[PDB]
Amino acid sequence: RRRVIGQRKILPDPKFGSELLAKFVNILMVDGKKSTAESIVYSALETLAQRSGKSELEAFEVALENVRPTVEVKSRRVGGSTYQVPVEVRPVRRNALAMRWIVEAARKRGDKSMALRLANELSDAAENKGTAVKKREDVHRMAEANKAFA
Amino acid sequence: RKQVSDGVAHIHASFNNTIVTITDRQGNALGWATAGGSGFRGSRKSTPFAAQVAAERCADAVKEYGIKNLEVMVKGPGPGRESTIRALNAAGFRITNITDVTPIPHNGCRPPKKRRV
Amino acid sequence: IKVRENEPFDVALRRFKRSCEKAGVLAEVRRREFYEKPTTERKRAKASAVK
Amino acid sequence: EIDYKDIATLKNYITESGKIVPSRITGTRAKYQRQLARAIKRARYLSLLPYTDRH
RNA sequence: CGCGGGGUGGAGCAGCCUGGUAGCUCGUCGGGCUCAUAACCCGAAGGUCGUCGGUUCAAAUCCGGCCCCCGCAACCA
RNA sequence: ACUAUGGUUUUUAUU
RNA sequence: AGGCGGCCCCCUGGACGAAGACUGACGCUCAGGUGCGAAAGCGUGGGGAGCAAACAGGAUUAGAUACCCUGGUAGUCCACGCCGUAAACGAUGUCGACUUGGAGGUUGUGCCCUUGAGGCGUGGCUUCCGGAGCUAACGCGUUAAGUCGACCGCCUGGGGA
Repeated sequence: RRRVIGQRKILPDPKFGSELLAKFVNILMVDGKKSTAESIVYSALETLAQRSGKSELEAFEVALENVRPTVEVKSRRVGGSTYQVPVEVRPVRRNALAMRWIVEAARKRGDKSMALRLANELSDAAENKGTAVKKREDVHRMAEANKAFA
Repeated sequence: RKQVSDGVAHIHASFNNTIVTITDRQGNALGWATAGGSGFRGSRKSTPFAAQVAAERCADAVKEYGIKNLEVMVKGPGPGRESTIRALNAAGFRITNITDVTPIPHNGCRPPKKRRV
Repeated sequence: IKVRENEPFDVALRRFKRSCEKAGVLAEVRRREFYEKPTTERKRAKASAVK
Repeated sequence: EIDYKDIATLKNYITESGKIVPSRITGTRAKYQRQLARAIKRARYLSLLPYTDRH
């Protein structure tokens, strides 16, 4: 209804130097075990450099650019509303969704060794085949085949 | 086929549809489209976008005939009568003149609104 | 033709609140009107927006 | 009593779209408005004024 | 006793005055999406080009056999 | 106005 | 009354006005009797574009002999005849004298040789509110459902009809 709660933010952590590295105590953190996620922060990115070593200025230049959100879909009910309404996402989502919105196999058959897992997800977001492709690339055709209203 | 690069566009607009035909000024047809045949039914063909897809679909019938600079002949009361032209300009075409050529019947047949209740 | 003024617009006009896209419409009948509510505009006619 | 063979003043009571200026914007009462309308229909048959704005 | 159009995933049909793209699409099977079924929208499964030859690495696109279909007692002496 | 549609429930203490 | 709107012409009713003139109470009321019809129906002869009772086909749904939707005859108009019935409704039978006010339109007639989409006195047409009165309540309110008079055609709780 009338809720207008202040927006959450995170500060860059001086041990890792950036805001993009400051969220790996939450992204792939479980059961409230926050220091158990701290155990593998930034050393997972050195393990990513074991699979493609190109330094920190290129560490996320496709591993986020290939997978970031661009559109928000679903309908809006205004009479005969059997269509979808596409809108372009705001810059506050530029680093979001792509490391949270799919667990379809990770909670079903696991997702390989945990200390190697972020080095696998940052490599799989740069390999872009099989898993997590349909949920991303379906809105690159839906927004061209169902766009006659807004 | 060789490019002919001249023609006249015949546009008709109703309360729920928008129709486009391209002719040479001899009176001879070279392409057609409608906001319905653009792949829309119900009131989806009434949209300002279905009137754009009709313009780009009639332009797909003359793309090898090379027509891009033309004059328009307009019929009917439908609001798509301008929504198809403001979009045709954004599709890369040049418009020289627009003439409203809608007829005015001296009654004859009763107006199809009926009701009579 | 349209507005007879400079530039090709010709743009949409709204003359009423809570009437268009959302929360409408015709909050001025049964019986309402009202003669004083739009001040001097109601001293010229009762029809202006569609006639 | 209002002529249809002259149009030099009759032209004031119609738009560039051929519509007749409404009775409460002419403010001339019915005897004038009804005879002005008869003069417009006759001046149109006499080719002095056009009908509608369509080609 | 003899002829030429057709034969192309289960059906229908283009492909063919360039010799290779396997296609249009109906059905079948499964998901988005509306009040809901279908339309819509995103997709999946399955081809001995009738069947063998000529010329060939190569023939749906040209031909020749063999077979089946075709308005029809193919002639039955 | 802002999707075109969806039928039945025994008479009954009886306030 | 029903009803009346392309435009022009032949024949012409109804309404209303000013001044001068006339008849001689001839004035009001009204089943049958005499005329008048919207629409469809109907005899005879035409016509067919549009639309559509009838008739189908496709869909909708649990069903759909209906709604929706694509078609479609008669009917529409016209000439001569028949059919008197309608929310023919501002549901208030017809005629008549009279009672506060505030306002919106239509149209004669004399005058000024006229700030005008003019104006005033007087005649006719046509309307809105509302005072007093009237009503079970809506509502009627000078074109009253008031004050009631002079008459006429109807009425008598519902099932049946």
